[PDB]
Amino acid sequence: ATQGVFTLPANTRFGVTAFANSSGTQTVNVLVNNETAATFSGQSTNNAVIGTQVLNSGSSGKVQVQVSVNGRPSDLVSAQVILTNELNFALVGSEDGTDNDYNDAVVVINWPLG
Amino acid sequence: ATQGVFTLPANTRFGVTAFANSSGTQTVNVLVNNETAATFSGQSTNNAVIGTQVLNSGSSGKVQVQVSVNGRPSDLVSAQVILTNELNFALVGSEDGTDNDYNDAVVVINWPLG
Amino acid sequence: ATQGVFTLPANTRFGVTAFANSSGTQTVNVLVNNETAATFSGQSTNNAVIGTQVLNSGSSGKVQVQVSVNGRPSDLVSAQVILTNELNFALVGSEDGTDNDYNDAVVVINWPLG
Amino acid sequence: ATQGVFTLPANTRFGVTAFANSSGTQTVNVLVNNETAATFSGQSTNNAVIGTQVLNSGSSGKVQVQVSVNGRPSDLVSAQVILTNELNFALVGSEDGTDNDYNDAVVVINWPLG
Ligand SMILES: C/C(O)=C1/C=C(CO[C@@H]2O[C@@H](C)[C@@H](O)[C@@H](O)[C@@H]2O)ON1
Ligand SMILES: C/C(O)=C1/C=C(CO[C@@H]2O[C@@H](C)[C@@H](O)[C@@H](O)[C@@H]2O)ON1
Ligand SMILES: C/C(O)=C1/C=C(CO[C@@H]2O[C@@H](C)[C@@H](O)[C@@H](O)[C@@H]2O)ON1
Ligand SMILES: C[C@@H]1O[C@@H](O)[C@@H](O)[C@H](O)[C@@H]1O
Ligand SMILES: [Ca+2]
Ligand SMILES: [Ca+2]
Ligand SMILES: [Ca+2]
Ligand SMILES: [Ca+2]
Ligand SMILES: [Ca+2]
Ligand SMILES: [Ca+2]
Ligand SMILES: [Ca+2]
Ligand SMILES: [Ca+2]
Repeated sequence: ATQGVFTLPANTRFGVTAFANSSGTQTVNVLVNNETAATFSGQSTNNAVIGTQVLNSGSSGKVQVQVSVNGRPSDLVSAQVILTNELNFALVGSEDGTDNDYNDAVVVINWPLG
Repeated sequence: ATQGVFTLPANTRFGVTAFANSSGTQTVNVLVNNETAATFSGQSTNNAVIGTQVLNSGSSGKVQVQVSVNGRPSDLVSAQVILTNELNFALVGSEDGTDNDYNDAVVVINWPLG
Repeated sequence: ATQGVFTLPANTRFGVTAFANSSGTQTVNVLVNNETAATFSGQSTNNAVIGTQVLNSGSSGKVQVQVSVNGRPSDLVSAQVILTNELNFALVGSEDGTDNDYNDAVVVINWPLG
Repeated sequence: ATQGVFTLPANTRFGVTAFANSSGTQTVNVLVNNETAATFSGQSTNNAVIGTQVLNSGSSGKVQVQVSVNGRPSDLVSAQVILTNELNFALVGSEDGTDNDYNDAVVVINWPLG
């Protein structure tokens, strides 16, 4: 199944934050309407924040997260959770190797803001 | 129901990260086995990452998040999600006012790390 | 925070199914647009399905679950989960007593159907 | 990533319930410790409960859901969500064709019971 693709309400600000947990340098690309809108890159085995940003979901509301390590695409896992019918989290884990901890880059998208 | 309380794997490092979205200054306390282990604070209506820290869940694994504004406790919402039977997120929203957006402080706990 | 309230896409069919795990008879009311659209009732300590039905979310998409036992509303917990950006679960637990297992009536709403 | 595999607490009763939404007859097999413990089959495009049963997670706690149509495995998606640190849902969707609604068989596992 496709992973890392989310439909947000149109024209809505959202936060995107990435953490790293791997020996490999993580490159996280955030697409809005199929065009790159943010890119973060960093290396940590201690959950360091490698980027955070606020983006707008635009007319389509389509947001996609991609993760790669030295050009090799990571396998993704994802889901969306909504609390009290208001607060949204779109969550992504990724695997760059063999251990299947799926934390090598972790990406959190949250909305609404403000 | 009780919210903002999570049983983590014992003795395990986790990330805890807080975001602010309110005119009120947020204070987030993170308790491990009923003792304050981290405190974050700030004021943003644009999702500022007011704190991020790596903690150990300790012998019992009990982690609790509390949020206050002006010394008054915010109302909390929470859940835990697990992806591919291994990647964990404990999620908290909080409300300091009347609009019920529940984003006034948002807290994300993630494990495993490394 | 309010629990058991979900905004579905408008005019969309959804499944609603209730399970019982309590000494007490559970009555589950499913509201669409703030009117009771279905009622289930039964008693089980073995997770019996006490009702299942397909409903339409109607023009507003507002769906609410309420649970009563022994003449008093049960305390509710809830969340919505979306898998692969397609498959939606709106989940409700409820507590009629003191043990806080929150399974006394469990309600699962799923969409889309077909 | 692997989907449809969950680790439950050992020796614990759980509910498993399957719904169908496809022109194809769904076969749902629920494995405990790698051996089939329940099986449900049926065709519906109206979310019929093609089966619901109480199982015990046994010594290993390992539960896996498999879905197929006339022997051909469906593609699975899954996640687990925990409410108020106690109430557990393990969720599975599946796709037997090309439209990616992932509702062709929907399986919900819930615990604790009683
Ligand atoms: C092909 C490629 O890039 C790798 C990198 C690793 C080491 O493994 C990576 O770093 C370790 C310190 C762990 O965080 C592990 O989860 C991660 O996958 O294995 N394969
Ligand atoms: C106690 C205290 O400081 C407040 C501030 C507000 C205004 O409301 C707060 O700020 C607004 C800009 C919104 O983000 C709103 O969701 C938030 O609840 O109400 N109470
Ligand atoms: C292998 C087999 O039997 C099928 C049936 C379909 C048609 O598609 C199936 O039925 C339709 C009515 C929709 O519910 C669709 O989501 C489902 O995938 O595709 N493959
Ligand atoms: C048999 C018992 O019945 C009621 O007391 C429930 O609140 C308990 O959770 C338990 O199911
Ligand atoms: Ca890894
Ligand atoms: Ca890792
Ligand atoms: Ca607010
Ligand atoms: Ca706010
Ligand atoms: Ca109870
Ligand atoms: Ca009970
Ligand atoms: Ca399908
Ligand atoms: Ca279908």
